Amino acid sequence: MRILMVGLDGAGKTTVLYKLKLGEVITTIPTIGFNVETVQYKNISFTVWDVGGQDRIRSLWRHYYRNTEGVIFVVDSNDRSRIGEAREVMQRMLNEDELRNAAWLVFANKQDLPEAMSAAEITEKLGLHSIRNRPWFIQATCATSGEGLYEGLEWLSNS
Amino acid sequence: EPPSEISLKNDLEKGDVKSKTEALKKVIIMILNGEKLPGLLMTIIRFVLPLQDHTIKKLLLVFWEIVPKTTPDGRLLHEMILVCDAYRKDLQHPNEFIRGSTLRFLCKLKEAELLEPLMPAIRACLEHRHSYVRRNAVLAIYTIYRNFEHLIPDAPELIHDFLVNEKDASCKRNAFMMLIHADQDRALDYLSTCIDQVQTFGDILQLVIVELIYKVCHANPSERARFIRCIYNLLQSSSPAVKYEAAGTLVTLSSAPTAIKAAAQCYIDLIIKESDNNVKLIVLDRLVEL
Amino acid sequence: MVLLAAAVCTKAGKAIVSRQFVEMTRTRIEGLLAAFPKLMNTGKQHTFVETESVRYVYQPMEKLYMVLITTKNSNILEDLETLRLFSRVIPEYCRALEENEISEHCFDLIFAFDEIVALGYRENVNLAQIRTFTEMDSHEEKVFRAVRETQEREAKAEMRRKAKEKEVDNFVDKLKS
Repeated sequence: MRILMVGLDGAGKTTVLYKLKLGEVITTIPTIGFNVETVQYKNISFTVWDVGGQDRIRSLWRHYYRNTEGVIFVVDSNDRSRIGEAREVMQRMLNEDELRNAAWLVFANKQDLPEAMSAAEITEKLGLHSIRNRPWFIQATCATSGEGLYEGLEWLSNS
Repeated sequence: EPPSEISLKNDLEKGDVKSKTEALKKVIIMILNGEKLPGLLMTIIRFVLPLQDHTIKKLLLVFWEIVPKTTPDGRLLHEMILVCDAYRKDLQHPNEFIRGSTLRFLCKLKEAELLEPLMPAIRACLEHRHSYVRRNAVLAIYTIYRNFEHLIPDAPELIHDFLVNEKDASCKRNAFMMLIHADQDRALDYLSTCIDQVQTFGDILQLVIVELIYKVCHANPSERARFIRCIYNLLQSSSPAVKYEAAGTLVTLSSAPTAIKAAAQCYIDLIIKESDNNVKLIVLDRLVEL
Repeated sequence: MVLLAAAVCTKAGKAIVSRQFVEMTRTRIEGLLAAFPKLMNTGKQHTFVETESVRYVYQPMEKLYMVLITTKNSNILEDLETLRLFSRVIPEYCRALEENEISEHCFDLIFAFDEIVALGYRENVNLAQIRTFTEMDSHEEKVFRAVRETQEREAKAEMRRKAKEKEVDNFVDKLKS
């Protein structure tokens, strides 16, 4: 499965990732590009593109326009900024059809790091409330917290 | 309607790397013509940031290098920044050979958006205790100096101080070669310093100075003594290379009857010693000039 | 640089393999060179010819020629060593001699040019050792085991988390005068 971590990565969106991968943290320059890992479960080995949603990189991902299989949205839960705007973008994913081949997870990260919204509050706000032709249970992490994640995921590959 | 591009794609799976190798060769040959039509790029793209296969990477990489890169896609295929970050890491790689090899490549490489923080990256790599790696930077830099010298601007001195830190002859030799091309002056300052020490030392680096000195006088002189002091020491002269040059430089410098004699001798003995005829002729030719 | 190309040659009017240190032009520099080489200019023997201030340096080794080219002066012996040296190296590098073997180990061979010679500089000795430098390394491994492992631990653990959750002078004076 191709699992997608998008948003601008360098924020620790990438931290979020590095924490998974080695246990470590962003010891890279804030990272625009594909970051790749394979994580093996159900031995679907999830190939993670942790990709900055920075300008080009957001702009240009067409070769990566193919067909999805897993969704992480790694979240600045202090961002409560680009999300409406995001919602406005997000529609075009919705308007993609490759994009409807994943039972997913939005991950609320960066909770400790300032705060976060109602699990619901966000849910409408990115436009998330509105799906169903993909599952849509919700899971919070932080980026110095997160557990039960895997419940979210559990259902998800086993969709 | 379908094509063998695809035929290659399955092979790659089938083997892994192995099949891919085959693919590289084919691709290569295909590439060699010019020729190709795109799409495998995607494959390449897909598997390669998440894949190893070092040799293959080396093949791949080189392929990129020889082939264009300001590809009608851009400029870049357009990912020339993203993929690099792994590579940058590799370039970062603690793994010294790996960096060095990259560097080697890198000397060949010249892709700018990628370069900029790799400028930082490289700087770190210079520190690595391996002279191979460091040396490789000397080429690389050389490559910059024409392409985007400026990219780094503080360099000529930086090098020059670096020389101070330095002591690996191999690297030194290099250091000189580039240094004079950036600026002679630094070399000269050092030259002043080195003057006595030279004799002790290995030739190759010594050679490089001989060229430099030459160009400047025809434009302007007044400089002699300091040199002379050394030069006389150089009138030991003893490697066949050294000697070969040593008389040759002399004449360049001088032609006093005494000078005429000095060089002459060197030849005559030389010849006498000499064996490769091809060589012999050559000096004549000079002589013929003379 | 002290060589813009090294091309290893076979008798065929054609040079069996080559590499272009610097690209700009097209083969016509190289292509033209190839043509001339194949032609040999009927010329009888002699392992060297320089003409028009261009060294064409070669060595017959058999039906094969190994070729280097240069235009302005050089110290010979060194050079020779190399031609010869090539003639030492190949059966190791690409396996013996017949184009094919080389055809398979092209990558190896080109790699050898670079490796051997960094821009007209005689880099080392010891072929095996030469292997050593890359695609044969050491550091990377050292790092990998420890690291990979460390991560792995984190991963393993994760699996659970996941799972559940005087002289001078003589001259000098004379001159000075």
